[PDB]
Amino acid sequence: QKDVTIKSDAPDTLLLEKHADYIASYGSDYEYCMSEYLRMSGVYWGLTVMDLMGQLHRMNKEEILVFIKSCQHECGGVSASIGHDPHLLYTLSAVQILTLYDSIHVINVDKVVAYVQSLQKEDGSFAGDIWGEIDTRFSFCAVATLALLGKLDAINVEKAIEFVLSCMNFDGGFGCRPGSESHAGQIYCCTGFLAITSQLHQVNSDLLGWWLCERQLPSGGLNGRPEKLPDVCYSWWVLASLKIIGRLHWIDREKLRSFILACQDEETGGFADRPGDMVDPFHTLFGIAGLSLLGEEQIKPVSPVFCMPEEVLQRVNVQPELVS
Amino acid sequence: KRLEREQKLKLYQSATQAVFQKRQAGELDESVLELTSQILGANPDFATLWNCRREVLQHLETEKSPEESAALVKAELGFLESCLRVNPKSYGTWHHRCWLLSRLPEPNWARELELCARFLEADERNFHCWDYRRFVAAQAAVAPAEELAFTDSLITRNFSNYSSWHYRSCLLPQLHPQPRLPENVLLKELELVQNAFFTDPNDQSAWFYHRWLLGAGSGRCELSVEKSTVLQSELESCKELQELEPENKWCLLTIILLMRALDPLLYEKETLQYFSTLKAVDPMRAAYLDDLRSKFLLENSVLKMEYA
Ligand SMILES: COc1ccc(S(=O)(=O)N2Cc3cc(-c4ccc(C=O)o4)ccc3N(Cc3cncn3C)C[C@H]2Cc2ccc(OC(=O)NCc3ccccc3)cc2)cc1
Ligand SMILES: [Ca+2]
Ligand SMILES: [Zn+2]
Repeated sequence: QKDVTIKSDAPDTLLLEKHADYIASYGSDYEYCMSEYLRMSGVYWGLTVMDLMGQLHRMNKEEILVFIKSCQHECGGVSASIGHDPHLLYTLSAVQILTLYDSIHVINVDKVVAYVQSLQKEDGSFAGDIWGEIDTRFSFCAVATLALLGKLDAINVEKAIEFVLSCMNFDGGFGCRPGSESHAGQIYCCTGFLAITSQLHQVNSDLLGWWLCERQLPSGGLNGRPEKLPDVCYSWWVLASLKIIGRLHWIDREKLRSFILACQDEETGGFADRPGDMVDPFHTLFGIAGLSLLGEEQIKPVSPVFCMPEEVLQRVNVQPELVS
Repeated sequence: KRLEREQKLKLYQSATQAVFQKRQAGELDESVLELTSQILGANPDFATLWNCRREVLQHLETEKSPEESAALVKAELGFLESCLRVNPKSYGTWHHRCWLLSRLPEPNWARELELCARFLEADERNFHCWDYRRFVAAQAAVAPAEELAFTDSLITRNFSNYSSWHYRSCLLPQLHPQPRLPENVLLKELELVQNAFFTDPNDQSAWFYHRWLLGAGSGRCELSVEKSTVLQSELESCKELQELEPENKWCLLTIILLMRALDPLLYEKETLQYFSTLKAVDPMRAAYLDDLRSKFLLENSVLKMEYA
């Protein structure tokens, strides 16, 4: 019942040239400065969306590679920015960027692997950093990082699988930790995890697929759990999860596409979380990635597992089999 | 309006500079707690600053008395609670509280459970708070039965129930911990959930939980007279509801599921009829509904082939 009403003057055409201008000029500002704590991921979002649009060249490779190297700490982990602390979230982001750039040896890969290895707990879970927060998001960061480096064998995979499956819920979904309620974000992370570790046969695809397709609201937009507002980034979380489990056809593609197009800003470029709100590069990546999954011809095919161009992943030979 | 924030940015920027300079200097002191409090209130997702607070608190406990360390802990609890009042949905703030409580000699868990009850009164769907509550319940070794009493009160006092039903799905198996629910428990849960969705037939949470309960038994070939009779009664009650709310998709889906739970082949004709109606009422789910129906027809073909 909680939904947004798309007003009839909302954008209904893909403004790609505008989006690429928006990202190309991003960080040339109040909000830029206040999100320094996620900079490495911000950089990943901008570069990935640019590459999906064929505009990667307009970004600054040389400058990003020096930034990334300065963000690797003596433990092997990578921080969001210089002087910030290392975390699995930013280690993943850094590794996705270097994968996009074919420059993995810009950082010490052996130390990244040792960092990831060090964060696994006896029950198979991963902490995000030395301070011990446990989340299935971090199980995904860990195996995704290692998959991209060809080093999945470095962790205890069966225990890691056991922990993730212990976060499966009555409704077929997954939460942060055992007993946590199902949420699209964690479902995305856990289905991604199970794709990487070849365990999708353990998902109840019909049950989870139904929970996911019930995320679509009359507006066409997807929410992240029951009784919440729709949002462009859930487009992505939910749609990617559906693709991994072979049930993408269970949502109304055309209604979702109209929702996503309605979140664009016709003047400034970029996408917001919902129509008419202020845009950012996070929702710009996920709007564009969502459209690509829906089969938008002007955007490169995107991996539902790694949220990177498929041609990048083909090139490193890391393409997990999905359900169907 | 868009001028003062240039000055608020100025304060954020220099405080942030200050904290990092002090940290490089090995100055793990109260001035960093001062600076970080001024940034984390507005910006609790700045993870590195939570790490600095922990580093300071760890350091200070080495060179302060039990009394002075006890005072720092209580000041940290108040700071944390003021942060949560401003932003109750920050991973960082909740983890810090967990970190803090996990290292105290004698933590007060009854108080932490009450903090949870209060935040859940504000927002019954706050999963950080539900997660914290499960953490506190475990640490205090609170019994499944008590948490079950907490959920009941929450479900009836108002809606926004998905989180409370989810918690029940996890608690119930613990009260009957096999290496599936016992029928007596299952029947009691069916009565509770069915009350919920006849009270508010638009609350999707009860319907999702009811679909789970429908699978959580022992199979249609094993139906007791009592379970058989309860399910038939649910079927007639949903048909009643369908008259009142012809646009209600959850009741139509549930009718199909009930007929399946009762007798797939005897109800084959009505099942097919209900699929047509439901697809007309919920067209965005047409593809799902066609796939579900194809699954059910295959099940039926196998049942017809099982014949002697
Ligand atoms: C506004 O205060 C904030 C609150 C939270 C965050 S956040 O950092 O926690 N993160 C990103 C996020 C970024 C911006 C933002 C602003 C400016 C810029 C500019 O750069 O970006 C804004 C919002 C926002 N939100 C909050 C939101 C959005 N819509 C509704 N809400 C409530 C989502 C959130 C969830 C999240 C958590 C972990 C994660 O990592 C992985 O899961 N990695 C594995 C993976 C690998 C590959 C692909 C996908 C995933 C990714 C996303 C940041 C700011
Ligand atoms: Ca360039
Ligand atoms: Zn969002």
